[PDB]
Amino acid sequence: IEIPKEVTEEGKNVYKKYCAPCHGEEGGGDGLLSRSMLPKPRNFTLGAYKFRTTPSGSLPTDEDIYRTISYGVPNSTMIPWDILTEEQRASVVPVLKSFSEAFEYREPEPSVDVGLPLRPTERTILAGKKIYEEKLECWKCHGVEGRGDGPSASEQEDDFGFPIKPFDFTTGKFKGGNSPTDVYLRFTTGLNGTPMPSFAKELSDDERWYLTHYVMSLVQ
Amino acid sequence: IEIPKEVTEEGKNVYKKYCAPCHGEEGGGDGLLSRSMLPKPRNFTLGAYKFRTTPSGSLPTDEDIYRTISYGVPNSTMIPWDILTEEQRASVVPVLKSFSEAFEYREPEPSVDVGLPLRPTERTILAGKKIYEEKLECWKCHGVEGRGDGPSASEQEDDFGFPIKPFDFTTGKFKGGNSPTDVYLRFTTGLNGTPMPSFAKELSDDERWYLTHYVMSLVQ
Amino acid sequence: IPPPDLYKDTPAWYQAVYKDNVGLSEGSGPFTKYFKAQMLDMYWQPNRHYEPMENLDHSIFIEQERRDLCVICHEEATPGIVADWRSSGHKHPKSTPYLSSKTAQIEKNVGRVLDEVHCF
Ligand code: HEC
Ligand code: HEC
Ligand code: HEC
Ligand code: HEC
Repeated sequence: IEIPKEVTEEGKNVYKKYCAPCHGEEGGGDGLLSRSMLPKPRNFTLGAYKFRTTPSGSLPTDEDIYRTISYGVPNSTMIPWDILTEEQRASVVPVLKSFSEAFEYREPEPSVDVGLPLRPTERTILAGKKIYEEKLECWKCHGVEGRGDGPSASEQEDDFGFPIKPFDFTTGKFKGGNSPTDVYLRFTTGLNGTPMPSFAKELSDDERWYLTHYVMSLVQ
Repeated sequence: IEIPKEVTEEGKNVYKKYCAPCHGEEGGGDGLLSRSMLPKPRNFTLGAYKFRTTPSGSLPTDEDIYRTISYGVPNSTMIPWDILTEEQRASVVPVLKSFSEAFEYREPEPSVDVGLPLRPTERTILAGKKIYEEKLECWKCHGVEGRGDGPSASEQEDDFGFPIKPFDFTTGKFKGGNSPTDVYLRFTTGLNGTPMPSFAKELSDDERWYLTHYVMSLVQ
Repeated sequence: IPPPDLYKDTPAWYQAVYKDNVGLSEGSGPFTKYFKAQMLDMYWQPNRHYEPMENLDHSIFIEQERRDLCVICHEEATPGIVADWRSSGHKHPKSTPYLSSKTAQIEKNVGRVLDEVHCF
């Protein structure tokens, strides 16, 4: 439904009861249970969201945040919050936005246009294999099979100073969603706060569908 | 890009050169090669399109037709036409629309709202298994595993009078697209012209995501 | 090296009545003008009697070198031909030491790399 811009008392309470234990009382990702948690809960104060429909460096839209709250983040303790009502999940969006000054000064960039997903073929997969292994050498961080055991894997770090070793995605549980549109979105938007950049500039729309098709090919 | 409402000479020629051999000179699905082709090429004169974003019984939007042309239809001779230009594929949309009087009298119904795809879990899959096997008995046409070998499978027929035995979808090559959103769309819109109906009324939005998750579970 | 020619060391009158492409409009041999070829001579003797397709234009798939579309369509139009081809040594020419060895010599002779032999 409609996500408010205003902060409400209900929004404070929902965050307090269901989000503060991990993300912290002030959204610093420093709840008590964050000391022993891996991956670390998001520090909302930086305004850096991994999963957006906006280009690299931009803030998330209010709908981007509501989507992540509803769907959750696989390969982490970030469960789906479908257990909460539509309004409850929408009332905490401004609470998360109030943790970062960047939301008050800049406006989120326009959402990218997905377009029509290209038909996967033997041709598109091999064109993505070429990009993955030769043109951009994604096996550096992710490995030849995408297991997350490449040479540069163990040394990767957040912009928050935390180790972010790329998880094995051959299970098919992508953090932003396991849809072909979801994976294409990640390559078109980039993951803010992580060494995983946007390839909207290095590759065309068609080439990122080629790359998406090969990435899905690595799933079991 | 922009799909015209007007019929052009270029649109006539593109259909003539690339579509008439199968779909017929007047869109009756009666090209010469249709006599030996299975599945039969679509008879556009009925205004019945399998793959829409509109509810059951409605016409397709101009974007629905352009999408099917670009992506193609797996498990059939309907190849993707990405080989053709953006404008060429858009100029044949009105040509296909001119084959059926229904396009001139009625306006296509509003596109349905997909919403947010629910997170697949062990719980959602079992709730879809219950619907698939008990509440709606989809194994009648599709079989227990979705192989297309149910008791009522061989006897199914088109609204055009042709046998339509549900293809084995355990390969994952769905005719409308293999995305979780695509499969959810089919259950929310229904396949016009086939005994595969819409379940937008029998099931809620959440229950069709449960059903979608179980259908994807049957893929290998 | 001269391109392969089935009619090497044959007189021009012999090639004119056996190799030169008439359609189904004529026969073959010294009595080519006394009869017309049977329909299947398009396939039995292609050089002399083959004629192009007339139903679905294939030029655009050749003109843009869309080898992929040959398979995507004929996978569903003629599944038997694709099933044979996918199982042949032309699809997997480097799958055994014997196949890899013969393929390597062919690559040198044709100046090309052959990871597969396609319908194209
Ligand atoms: C501990 C079980 C948590 C609870 C309680 C909440 N969240 Fe969470 N969240 C958690 C982790 C470990 C992560 C990072 C996952 C990763 O690997 O990246 C997150 C992340 C988020 C995000 C990230 C959005 C983005 O980076 O693009 C959001 C918007 C978020 N969490 C929201 C959120 C809300 C609204 C919560 C209360 C209902 C909440 N989280 C609770 C761990 C935990
Ligand atoms: C080191 C700088 C990397 C390079 C080079 C590539 N990737 Fe990456 N990737 C990296 C990190 C640190 C992360 C985040 C991991 C986490 O736990 O948050 C990622 C993420 C991905 C994903 C997952 C997307 C999702 O929604 O979960 C994918 C599918 C992915 N990366 C693919 C990918 C491709 C195609 C690359 C070459 C163009 C590539 N990665 C390079 C680190 C690095
Ligand atoms: C023979 C190789 C064909 C050519 C040439 C074209 N089409 Fe086709 N088409 C073909 C078949 C066998 C089918 C039915 C597939 C099935 O199993 O349902 C179709 C279907 C379509 C549709 C259907 C849309 C719907 O039902 O929702 C459309 C819109 C369509 N075809 C368009 C189309 C166009 C524009 C073509 C010229 C570029 C064209 N087709 C050529 C077989 C063949
Ligand atoms: C007989 C009346 C059927 C019943 C009962 C169910 N399905 Fe069906 N389905 C049927 C036909 C004739 C077709 C079209 C086949 C073709 O070749 O065009 C379908 C199609 C589907 C699909 C494929 C969707 C796609 O995009 O390709 C799916 C995934 C599907 N049907 C699922 C499904 C479910 C979940 C059912 C129970 C609610 C169900 N089918 C019942 C015939 C019949």
